[PDB]
Amino acid sequence: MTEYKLVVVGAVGVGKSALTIQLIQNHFVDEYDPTIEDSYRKQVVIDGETCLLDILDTAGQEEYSAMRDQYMRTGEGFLCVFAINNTKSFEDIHHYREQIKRVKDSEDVPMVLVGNKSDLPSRTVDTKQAQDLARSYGIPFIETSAKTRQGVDDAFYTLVREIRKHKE
Ligand SMILES: O=C1CC[C@@H](c2cc3ccccc3[nH]2)N1
Repeated sequence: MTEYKLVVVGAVGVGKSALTIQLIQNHFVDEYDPTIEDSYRKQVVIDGETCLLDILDTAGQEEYSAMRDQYMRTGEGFLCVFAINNTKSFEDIHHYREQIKRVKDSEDVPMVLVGNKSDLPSRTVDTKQAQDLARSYGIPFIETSAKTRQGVDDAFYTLVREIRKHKE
């Protein structure tokens, strides 16, 4: 059983932790909790092969900018979870791209783009904008949801799929 280091960062109010809880114990929390650092290790069967997802739900804030590089180096899988309502989180991906590139020492790395709370009527971030930017970075886009659960399981599957192509 191979373990995969997954670092989850982004903006605040996106519902990063909510997504993980939906996969870990299949539970949805309406109330928001200030997650500083949470370790979620669940064995998931990706494309027939069971892998151990070592997901680290951390806070991508300025107060953790000096510690971010610590886990980003060992991190293999990166879930770029942004919000469709909060267009600012969509622009925050630029800063992350620059940092991750510096921490990984590589421009081409295995990463996935996922938009949470896609079931919200307030869609500020347009699908074309997200899709276009996804191609620029070279990462796939998946519309996720913690309340409605829209292919959340497959979102994690595809993450490993991209990572596998970086090896084999
Ligand atoms: O001994 C430690 C301190 C950091 C923590 C950790 C790093 C990390 C990176 C990617 C994914 C999960 C991760 N968990 N383990």
